[PDB]
Amino acid sequence: DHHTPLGPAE
Amino acid sequence: NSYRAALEAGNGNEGGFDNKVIKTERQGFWEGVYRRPLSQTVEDLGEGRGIITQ
Amino acid sequence: MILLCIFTPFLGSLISGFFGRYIGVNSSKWIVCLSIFVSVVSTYILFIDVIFNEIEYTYNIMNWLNVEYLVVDWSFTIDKLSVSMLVPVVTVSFLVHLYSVSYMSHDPHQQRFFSYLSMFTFAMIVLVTGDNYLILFVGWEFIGVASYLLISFWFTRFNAVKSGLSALLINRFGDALLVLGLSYLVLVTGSVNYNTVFALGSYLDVNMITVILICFLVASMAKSAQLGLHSWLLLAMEGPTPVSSLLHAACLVIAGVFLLMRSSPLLEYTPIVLLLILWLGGLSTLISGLIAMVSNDIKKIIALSTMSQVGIMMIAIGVSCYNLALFHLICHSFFKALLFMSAGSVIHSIISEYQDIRMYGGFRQFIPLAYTCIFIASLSLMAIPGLTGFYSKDIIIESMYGEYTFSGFIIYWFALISATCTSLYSIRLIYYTFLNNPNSPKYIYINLKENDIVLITPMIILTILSIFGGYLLRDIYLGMGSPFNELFIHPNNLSLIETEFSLPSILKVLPLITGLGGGLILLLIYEFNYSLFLVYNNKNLSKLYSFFNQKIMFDQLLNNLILRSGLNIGWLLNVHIDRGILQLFGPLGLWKLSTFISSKLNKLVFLNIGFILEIIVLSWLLIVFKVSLLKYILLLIIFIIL
Amino acid sequence: GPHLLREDASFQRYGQLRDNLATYWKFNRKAARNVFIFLVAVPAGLGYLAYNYEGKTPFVGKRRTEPIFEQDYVPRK
Amino acid sequence: MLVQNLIIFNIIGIVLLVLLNNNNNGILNKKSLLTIKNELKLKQIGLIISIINILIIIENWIGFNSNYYGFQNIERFLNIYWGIDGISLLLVLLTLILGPIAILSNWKNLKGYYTYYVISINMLVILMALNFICLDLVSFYILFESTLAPLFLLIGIYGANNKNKAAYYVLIYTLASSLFMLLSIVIYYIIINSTDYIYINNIILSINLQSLLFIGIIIGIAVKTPLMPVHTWLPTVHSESPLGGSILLAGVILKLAIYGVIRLLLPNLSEISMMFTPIIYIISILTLIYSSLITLKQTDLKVIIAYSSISHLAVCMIGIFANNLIGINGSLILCLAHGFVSPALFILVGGILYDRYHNRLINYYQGLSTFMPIFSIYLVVFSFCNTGTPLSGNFVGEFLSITGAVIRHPIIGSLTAASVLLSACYQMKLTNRLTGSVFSQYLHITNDVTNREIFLLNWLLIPTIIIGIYPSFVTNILNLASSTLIYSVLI
Amino acid sequence: KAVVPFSEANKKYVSSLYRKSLRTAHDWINKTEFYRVKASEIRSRFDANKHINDPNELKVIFKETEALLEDYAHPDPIIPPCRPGGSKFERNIPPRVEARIPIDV
Amino acid sequence: DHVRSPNVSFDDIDYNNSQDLHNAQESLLREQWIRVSALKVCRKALESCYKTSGPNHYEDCREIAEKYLNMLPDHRIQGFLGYQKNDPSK
Amino acid sequence: HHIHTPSYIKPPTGGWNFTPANWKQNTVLVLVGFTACCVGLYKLGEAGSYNPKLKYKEEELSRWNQSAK
Ligand SMILES: CCCCCCCCCCCCCCCCCC(=O)OC[C@H](COP(=O)(O)OCCN)OC(=O)CCCCCCCCCCCCCCCCC
Ligand SMILES: CCCCCCCCCCCC(=O)OC[C@H](COP(=O)(O)OCC[N+](C)(C)C)OC(=O)CCCCCCCCCCC
Ligand SMILES: CCCCCCCCCCCC(=O)OC[C@H](COP(=O)(O)OCC[N+](C)(C)C)OC(=O)CCCCCCCCCCC
Ligand SMILES: CCCCCCCCCCCC(=O)OC[C@H](COP(=O)(O)OCC[N+](C)(C)C)OC(=O)CCCCCCCCCCC
Repeated sequence: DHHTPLGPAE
Repeated sequence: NSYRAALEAGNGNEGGFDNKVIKTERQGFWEGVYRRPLSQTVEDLGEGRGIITQ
Repeated sequence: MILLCIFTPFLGSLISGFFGRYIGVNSSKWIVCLSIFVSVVSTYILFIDVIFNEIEYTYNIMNWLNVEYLVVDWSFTIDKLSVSMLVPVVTVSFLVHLYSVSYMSHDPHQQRFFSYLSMFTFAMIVLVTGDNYLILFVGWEFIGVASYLLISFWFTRFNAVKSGLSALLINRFGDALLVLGLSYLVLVTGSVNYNTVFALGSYLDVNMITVILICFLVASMAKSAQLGLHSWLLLAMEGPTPVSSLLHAACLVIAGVFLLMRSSPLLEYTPIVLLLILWLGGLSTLISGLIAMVSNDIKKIIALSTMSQVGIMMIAIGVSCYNLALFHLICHSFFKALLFMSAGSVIHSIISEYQDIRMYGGFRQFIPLAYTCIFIASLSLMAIPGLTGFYSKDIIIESMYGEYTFSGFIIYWFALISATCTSLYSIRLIYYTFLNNPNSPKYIYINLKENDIVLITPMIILTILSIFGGYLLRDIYLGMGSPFNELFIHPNNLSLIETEFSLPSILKVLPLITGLGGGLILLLIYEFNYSLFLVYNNKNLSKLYSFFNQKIMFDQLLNNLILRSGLNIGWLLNVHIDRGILQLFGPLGLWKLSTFISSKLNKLVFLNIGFILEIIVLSWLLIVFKVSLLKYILLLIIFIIL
Repeated sequence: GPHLLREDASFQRYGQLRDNLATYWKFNRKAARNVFIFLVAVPAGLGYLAYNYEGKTPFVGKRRTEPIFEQDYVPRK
Repeated sequence: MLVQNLIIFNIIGIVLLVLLNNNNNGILNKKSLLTIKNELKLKQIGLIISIINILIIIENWIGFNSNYYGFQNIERFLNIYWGIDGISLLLVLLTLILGPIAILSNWKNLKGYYTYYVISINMLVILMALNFICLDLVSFYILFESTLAPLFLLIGIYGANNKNKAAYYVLIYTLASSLFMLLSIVIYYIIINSTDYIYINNIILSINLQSLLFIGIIIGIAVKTPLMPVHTWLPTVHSESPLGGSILLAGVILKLAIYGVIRLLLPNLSEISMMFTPIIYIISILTLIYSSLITLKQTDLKVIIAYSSISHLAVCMIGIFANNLIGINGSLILCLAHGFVSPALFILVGGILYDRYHNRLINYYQGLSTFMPIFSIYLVVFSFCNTGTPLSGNFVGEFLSITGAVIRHPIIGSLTAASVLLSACYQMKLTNRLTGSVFSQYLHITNDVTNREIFLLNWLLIPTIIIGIYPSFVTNILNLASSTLIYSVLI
Repeated sequence: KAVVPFSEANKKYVSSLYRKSLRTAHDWINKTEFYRVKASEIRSRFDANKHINDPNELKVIFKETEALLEDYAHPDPIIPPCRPGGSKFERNIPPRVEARIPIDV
Repeated sequence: DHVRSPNVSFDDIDYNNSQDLHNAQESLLREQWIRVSALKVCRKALESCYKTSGPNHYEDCREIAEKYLNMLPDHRIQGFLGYQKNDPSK
Repeated sequence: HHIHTPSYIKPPTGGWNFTPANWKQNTVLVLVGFTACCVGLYKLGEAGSYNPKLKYKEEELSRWNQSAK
C-alpha cells in the first residue's frame, strides 16, 4: 500500500 | 602648431562659424566649421554604409 | 476558437505548477489532461474549417516591436500548414498525458512533471501557429527550455542533469544561427512576417536567400537531430518514457522539418540549400539505421529509429516535395508515439525494469497486448502494404529515384538501405525481447503482467491510427493538384508525375523484397544459427561492431576533442590574458615597476652636503649644453636608474 | 551566523590558487605563443575582414537579375 | 524644480541623518534609542529618501512630451544648465529605482555603521542620477568622477577579504582613464570656448583633431563599460564590494558609459565615429567571445556573474555604434533590461547564498533545488532572462542589437550572433550545477529565501518581463530621441 | 609487485579475473546455451593453470590475462539498472535526513 | 494636438540662429518619420494581396512588390547630422 | 518509510506525494477557474479574430497594383 495520508489543510 | 599660435595667425576659431561660407579646401587642424563640402566626407569616410549610397 | 486552441495548455501548466500543491497529485494530472483535451477538440474543429472549407483564422493580440519599419505583432494564424501540424502535436500530446497519468503514478513529483509537459506542448503550439518568424522563435526556444527541464527531470540523477545540459547547449547552437537568419531577413526585407517575406521570394538576390536559409538549415539540424549536431539525441533518453514519446514523435525533433517547410517559398529559389538538405537528410538516415542494428538498449533503438525517419522527411524537402515531407511527418507521429509507449509498457511490466534487450526473452505470451502494439507499429514503420507508414514513406523512396539526377540516385541507395535496416533492427528488436530464449530469472517471469487500463487506452488508439490514418489522409496532402499553396513548389521542381508513372517495375517492390525477405534470413540466424554472431572472436567484426555500437565514434569525437578544446581556450585566456598579460600590464606589473623605481628614489634622500652640492653644480650644465642635447640627457638619466 | 558550511581545507587552497594565478605566471615562450594569437593574430585577421568589406555590402533590398533555373536539357544519352 | 528639488531635499536628508546619529557622541558613553534594533530608525529614513527620490522624477515625467525634439525641463542651477530628453529620462528612472533595492539588499548583513552605508548609497544614486541630466561635458565629467569618493570608501569599509585590492582598483582604473576623458573635454573648451552639448553638436572639426578627441574619450569609456583589454577591475571589485555596492556598480555605473557614447561621441564626433565603428566592433566582438570563454573557467560565485556582465555590455556597445535606429533602440533596451537582471543575480549569488554560508567557491554548492526550491525557481528564471530567452527584456535588447549590428556591417557584425550561444554556456552550466545532483555534503539545511529577499527578486523580475512582452513602453520614449543620433547622407 | 601463489590475496586477484572473464562473455553472448558452453571453457582455461608454484611464471599470465580482457572488452556492457552506470542509478534519491538550522539573515 | 511640422531647410537659414537651426533639424526628422509611416502602409497593402491571391500572388501583387523593394533602402530614419554637416552641391 | 521534511519545504508543486487534506474542496475551486477562463478565452477568440482572406476584395487589390504602377 502507498498509505501516504493527506497533509495538512492548505 | 599650438592653438595659441594658430589663434595668433588667424587660423583659430576667433572668427566664428557660418553655413553660407563653405571652404573648398580642408580647414586647419584647430579650425571648426558649421558645414563641410560633401566631397571631403567621401574622401575621408569613403562610399558605402550610409554615405552617398546604402 | 483559435484563442481557445492555442493558450488552453498554458493555463493547464500554470495550475499544476502553482496550484498543484493545493489540489494534490491526482487532481493536478487530470486537470492538466483536461486542458490538452480542450485544445484537441478545438483543433479538430479548426482542421475541418480550414482544410476542407478554405478558411483562415488570425488573432492579433497586440504589437510587440515597433522600431521604425520593423513591426512585429503578437499575431497567431492558423493556415493549412499550421493546422496540419496541430493535429500531430495536440493529438499525440493529449494521449501522452493520458498515458503519463499512470506511468508516473509511482513517482513522487507528478505536479512538476505535468507542469513541464503541458508547458512543452504550449511552446510547440506557439511555434507552429505564429504568424511571423519571431513568434515562431519564441516557441522555438521554450521548446529547448521545456526539453531541458523535462530531460533533466530526475535532477538527483547525475546522468540526467548533464544530458539535459547537452540538449540545451546544442540546441542554442542552432538558435544562435536562427537569430542570425532572422537578422538577414530584416536586413534584406525589413520584415519577418510570412505575408511579406514569402511574397518577395523571387525578386530577392540568390546569394541572400542562401545566407538566410543556410542559417535555417543549421538551426533545423539541431532540433531535428541530423548528422553533425546529433550527439544529444540519444542522450535524451534520461527523461521519463513519456518525455521521449512526446519529444521524439510530435515535437522538437520534427520542428527542424517545419522551419524548412514553412520557408518553402524562399527555399525554392536557392537550389544549393535544397541539395545540402538532401545529402544531410540522406547521410543521417543511412547512419542511424546502421547504428540501430547494433544497439542494445531498447529506447536507444527506438530513438535511433526517430532520427532515421526524421531524416527521411529531409530528402523529401530536398527534392522540393514539401507535401510528401509534411504528410510523412503526420504519419510518423502516430506509430512512433506508439513504439515509445509500448517500450514504456514493456519496461514497466518487467519487475526489474531492465532496458537492455539482452536481458529479455520470450515475452510474447506474458504480455501479448504490449507485443501486438509493437508488431502493428513496426509493420507500419516498415511500410507493409496497406498500412499508414506505407502510404507516406514509400512514395518518398520512389521520388529519390524519380528525380533522375545524380544526387537522387546516390541518395536512393542510402534511403533504400534505411528502409532495409528499418526492416532489420525492428526484427532484431522484436525477437530479442519477445521471441528469444529467456534471459531474465524465473521470478521475473512468474511476476510479469500487463498494466492498468489507463496506461492501455492511449496505445490502442494510436494503433488504430497506425492502421487507417495514412490511407484516409493520403489525398488531403499527396493529392494530385490539391490546393496547398502554403507549401510552394516551383513548376520546374514537380516530379510527382514521373515518380508515379515512369519508375522501373522492379524498384516499386525493391524496399519490401529486401524488407521482409531479408527479415526472415536474420530471423533464422537469431533463432537457428546464432553461432555466426559470436563476434568477439573475429577482430574484423569486433572492430566493426564497436565502431557502430559507439555511434560512429562521433560522441567521443565531440567530447574528447571539440568540447575540451573549447574549454581549453577558455583556460588559456584565463591564464595568459586575464591573469597573464593584463596583470603584467596592470596591477602586478606596475607594482613591480613602482617597487623598483621607488626603491631607487628612497636611496637618494639623505642629509649630506656633498650630495646636494654636487647635484646643483651638475644642473649648471643644462645652461651650458645646447638645448638639442636634452633628450640624450633624458636617456642618460633613464640608464642610471638601472 | 552558525557557520552552516563545512569548510574544506583543500577547497580553500584550490580557491586560493585559482584567484592568484597572476603571481606564478611567467612570460615564457609558451605565454608569448598564446598572447600573440589572442591579442594580435585574431584582432588583425578580423580587423582586415572588417575593413575590407566596410561599405562593399549593399544587401538592403538586394534584387535578382540572373535566372535560377535552366531552360534546355542536354542528355548524356 | 527637478534638480533643485533633487539636491536640496537630499542634502536636507543627509544633514538630518547625521544630526540624529551623532548627537550622543559627547564625552560620555551613550546607549540611546536610535541604536536599538541595529540603527533601525536610521535605516528606515534612508529607505524613505530612496522612495521619495523616485517621486520627484515622476512629478516631471508627467510633463514629458514624447513628440518634442530637444531637451525638456531645462533649468539652471549652480550656473549649470540641466535638462531631459528621451534617452536620459529612462536611465534616470532606472538609477533611482535601484535606490531602495540597493538599501533593502543590505538591511541586516553589515556588522555596523548602517547610517554611513545608507548615506553613501543615497549619495551614489543621486550623483549617478544627476549625470544623465546635465548639459555640458564639464558637468558630465564632474558627476562622472565624483562617485569615486563614496564608492572607494564604501568598498574599502564594507568589502570582503580583499577589499583593499578592490578599493585600489576602482579608484585608480576609473581615474587614470577618465583623466584621459578630461583632456578631450578641455580641448573642446579651448577651441570652441564652450562645452555645452548643443553648442558643440553643430561644429565640425578637422579629421585629425576628431581622431584625437575620440581616442581620449573612448579610453575613458572603454574602462567604464569594461572592454578587453582593460576590464580587469570589474571582476575583482564585484567579488569584494558590499552587495549594495555591486547592485549600483553593475546596474547603473556601466550604463553611464553607454550614455557616454550618446552624448560625447555620436553627435559631435560623427565623422570619426564612422571610422572607428569597424574598430569598435573588433574590440567588442573579441570582448564578447573572450569574456564568455573566460567565464567557463571561474570558481568564485560572484566573479562568474561579473564576467556575464561584461559580455552583455559588449553587445550593448556593438548595437549603439550601429548607425541605425534598430541597433540604438536595442542597445538602450538591453541596458535597461540588464539593469534589473544583473542586480538580481548578485542577490542570488552574493546576497542569498553568501548571507547563509559565507563562501563564494562554486565547489560547495550543488543540488540546491532540494532543500531550497524557491531559490532554484528564481535562479532558473533569472538564468534564462540573463541569456536572452524570448519572453524577457534581454532578448528584445539582444535581438535588435544583433539585428542592428548586421545592418551596419553584414560580414563581421554577424558574429554578434555568438552572444546567443555563449551566454547560454557559462550561465546554464552555473545553474545546472547549482540545482543538480544530490544536495551538497558541505552545506547544511537552512532557511529558503526569506520574505525580504523574495520582494527584491519579484521587483527585479517584474520590470524585466514587461519590457520583454511589451517593449513599446521604452520605445515610445526613445524613438524621437534616438533618431537624432544617426549620421548618413543618401543621394 | 611480487606474486605469491596460494596466498589469500593472490587468490582474490584470480577471482577478480574470473568475474571479468565471465561477465565479458555474458556481454557478447546473448543466448544461455551458447554462454554456458563458452563459460565452461573459460573455467577450464582458468583451472588448467590452477597449479603454479613460481612467481615469474604467474606474472606473465597476469600480463596476458589483462590483454585478453582489454581486447575482448564489450563496447556496451550489461549493467543492472539500479547499480552504478545503470539506467535507474541515482533516480529519486530520498532526501537527506537532518535538522534545519534557522539563520537570522 | 496634432502639431504641424515646421517645414524648414538647412539651405535657407543661418546656423548662428540656433532657434531656426533647431527647426531645420526637427523638420528633417519629421519628414523621414512620415516616409516610414508611408512605407508601413505600403507593406500592409502587399500583405493583403499575398494572403488574398494565394497562387496568383506573383501577378496580382506585382507592382506593390516592386515598389516596396524600391522604397525600402531610402524610407528609413537617417537623422539630420548627415545633411546639416555636409554640402551636396560642393 | 523515509521523511519528506514537509514541515518547511513547501514548493508550489507540493513535493514527494503531497496532497492536502482539503483537496476535494480546492479542486472544485480550481475546476471553476479552468472553466471560468476557458469560457472567457472563447469569448475573446470569437470577438477579436478575423479571416485574413476576405478583408479586401480582389476588385480593390486590382486598383492597388495599377496605382503603384
Ligand atoms: C591593458 C592596457 C594597458 C594598461 C597599463 C598601461 C601601462 C602599463 C605599463 C607596464 C610597464 C611596466 C610593466 C612591466 C614592468 C615590470 C617590472 C618588473 O617586472 O621588474 C623588472 C625590474 C624590477 O626589478 P626586479 O626587482 O628584479 O623584478 C624582476 C621581476 N621579474 O624593473 C626594472 O628593472 C626597471 C625597468 C626600466 C625602468 C626605466 C624607467 C623609465 C621611466 C619609468 C617609466 C615612467 C612611466 C610614466 C612616465 C610619467 C610618470 C610621471
Ligand atoms: C590606458 C589604460 C588605462 C587604464 C587605467 C590605468 C592602469 C590601471 C593600473 C591599476 C593600478 C592598481 O592596480 O593599483 C594597485 C597596485 C597594486 O595592486 P594592489 O591592489 O596593491 O595588489 C597587488 C599587490 N601585490 C603584488 C602585493 C599582490 O598599486 C600599484 O601598483 C601602485 C602603482 C600603480 C601606478 C598606476 C599608474 C597608472 C598609469 C596609467 C597610464 C599608463
Ligand atoms: C549630495 C552631496 C552632499 C555633500 C556631502 C558631503 C559629505 C560630508 C558629510 C559629513 C557628515 C559626517 O561626517 O557624518 C558622518 C556620516 C554618518 O556617520 P554615522 O555612521 O552616523 O556615525 C558613525 C559613528 N558612530 C556610529 C559611532 C556614531 O557619514 C558620512 O559622512 C557619510 C557621507 C560622506 C562619505 C564620503 C565623503 C566624500 C566627500 C567627497 C564627495 C565628492
Ligand atoms: C511560458 C512560461 C511558463 C511558466 C510556467 C511555470 C510552470 C512551472 C513552475 C515550476 C515550479 C516548481 O514547482 O518548481 C520547483 C520544484 C518543485 O519540486 P516538486 O516537484 O514540487 O517537489 C518538491 C521537492 N523538491 C524541490 C526537492 C523536488 O523544484 C525545483 O526547485 C526544481 C528546480 C527549479 C525549476 C524551475 C522551473 C521554472 C519554470 C520555467 C520558467 C521559465
